[PDB]
Amino acid sequence: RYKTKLYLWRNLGGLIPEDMAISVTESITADWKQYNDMMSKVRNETLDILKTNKVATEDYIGYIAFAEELAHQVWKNKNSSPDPNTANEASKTDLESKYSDVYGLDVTVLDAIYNAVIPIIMG
Ligand SMILES: CCCCCCCCO[C@@H]1O[C@H](CO)[C@@H](O)[C@H](O)[C@H]1O
Repeated sequence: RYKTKLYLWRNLGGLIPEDMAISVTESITADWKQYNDMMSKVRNETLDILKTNKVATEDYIGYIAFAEELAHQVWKNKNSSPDPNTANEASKTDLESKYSDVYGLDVTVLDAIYNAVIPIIMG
């Protein structure tokens, strides 16, 4: 008899501790800041490479787009891959083919970008 109401204790809803909730939002904050810092590094280092190589301004979108697609594939390798290092070199090959074949981009300039983007995403 007294047992009937005791079941209601099991699944009863209640308040969420503020400190635990703040922990959730602080990790999200950390997420977009780390994202932005990584993005600014990749962008700024690519820009330096392009300046150094006296790349035409019409080709900036091509090289920037390359650096970004490479950085994204490298992030995926770091996470999903049991051997990120092997998949990175394969991503390099894949994207360098794509961007020189389709967009006429210079592979020695793409190699420079690669060497900048890798430590940014891996470290
Ligand atoms: C391990 C998680 C179990 C903790 C459940 C109790 C948390 C709810 O507890 C309540 O949280 C409110 C918001 O912080 C405060 O206003 C109350 O003083 C606090 O007792």
